[PDB]
Amino acid sequence: EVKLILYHWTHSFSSQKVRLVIAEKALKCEEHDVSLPLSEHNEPWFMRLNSTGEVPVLIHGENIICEATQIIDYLEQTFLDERTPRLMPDKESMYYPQVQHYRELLDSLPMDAYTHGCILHPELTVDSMIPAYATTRIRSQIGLDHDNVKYLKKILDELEKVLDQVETELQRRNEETPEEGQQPWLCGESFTLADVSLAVTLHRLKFLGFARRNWGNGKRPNLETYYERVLKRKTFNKVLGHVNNILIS
Amino acid sequence: EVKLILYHWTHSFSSQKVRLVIAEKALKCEEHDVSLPLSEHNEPWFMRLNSTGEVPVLIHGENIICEATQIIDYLEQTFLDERTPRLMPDKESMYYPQVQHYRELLDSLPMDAYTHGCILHPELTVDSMIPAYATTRIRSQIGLDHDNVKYLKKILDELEKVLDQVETELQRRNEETPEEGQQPWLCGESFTLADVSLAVTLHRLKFLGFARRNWGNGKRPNLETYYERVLKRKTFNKVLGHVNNILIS
Repeated sequence: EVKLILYHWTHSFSSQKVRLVIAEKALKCEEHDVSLPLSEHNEPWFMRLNSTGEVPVLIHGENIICEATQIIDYLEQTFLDERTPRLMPDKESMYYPQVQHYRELLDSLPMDAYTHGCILHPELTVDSMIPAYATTRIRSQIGLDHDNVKYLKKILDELEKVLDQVETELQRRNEETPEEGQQPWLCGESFTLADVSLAVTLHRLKFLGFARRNWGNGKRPNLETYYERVLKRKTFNKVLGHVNNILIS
Repeated sequence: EVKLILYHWTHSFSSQKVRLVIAEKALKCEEHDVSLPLSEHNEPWFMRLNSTGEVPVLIHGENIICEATQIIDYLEQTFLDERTPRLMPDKESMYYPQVQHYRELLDSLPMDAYTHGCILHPELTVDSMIPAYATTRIRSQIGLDHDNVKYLKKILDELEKVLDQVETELQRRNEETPEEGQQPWLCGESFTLADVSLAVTLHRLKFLGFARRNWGNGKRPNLETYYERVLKRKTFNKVLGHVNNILIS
């Protein structure tokens, strides 16, 4: 009876993780996309999301939670009905710290800096989905927050190190799993918060053109298979199916 | 036409400052007291507000702001119509840094620790408005977050140092102002955010019984006069008139 209310930007990275957790836990929520199709500067969503997509908020009766991570933790702590799926093993579980490891590993990536650099240095991307004139608009507003190419190759190399860990664990998952069985996700048989972080963060790289550089075409094949699997997951397609199409707003 | 929506706890200290700023700036807002009269443990509001009153949230079209200070700053930055009163002098004003000084000075006081200590050590209070059995309930839930008396006399002495600065500035204000004229507030003729912090924070001390110790009865007479003035201010009485009566909820 107590309502579950959420305010957010449909295309905000933070919002996407939260909205996917709600769908995974089969929770009834009253979502409110406060984002508008056209900005004051007459701009669409794919022209604005740098730091302008900031922090959502969740309202559950007497509780008010804001940031993405803090909202997800609240949902996991609160809705404990037997019918509600758990996205984290028990707190005292043998397998718990491994899940929280990959979760914090992915949640620490500077996604705003990756978005900041894509629009500013397209040459480092492949098949970017942002129009090229976005690089023309943001750079005309000029006359670590700056456009140091070395700084991007640095964190992009840092990203490859993180994905090397993921490819390894997925490889570990692949060998342990018999074929014709139920293929596991990142940490185990079940879909966890680490998977929520992975699905959403890999989908953002595909939007920014940082996908061909990191997986596919022979590189990190287990990561490619993982990403092609979440795309078909029904909870992921319903909540994030169109968040990369620049034709919907 | 764009609506102004707020979620909060009526008795939360943070919420009170925000709601007083809205009233001072004559802003039309859609306030939503999410606090309930009776807790899950069958408790009223005056039994719960330690850290359970946490952070409000403001929703203005595409913007989502959370903490109290950040909300107040947003309101000051946004609503600039000539008819909207300003609670801060211009950013490049000669008198600006003095206002921001007293504001940050008051906003840094550990109000949650003062509330925490009152219920835990009534002996250090005078005319506390919390029922005495609140000390009986919270201490029965046991079997810096702890109940070190020296730690409270420490920060209470720190509080007196802050109020000594306020009494001095109000004294300075008194001497400069001719009698029969318009009596000024803390920083000047106009009601500022520093006054919003002062009015709400002094009203909380009166609720916790830390008023007789700090002003009145001959002590800090300018502070006593200030507090008796805000009580009659129509914007203050409409928004905070009943927030100390334990009979309303």
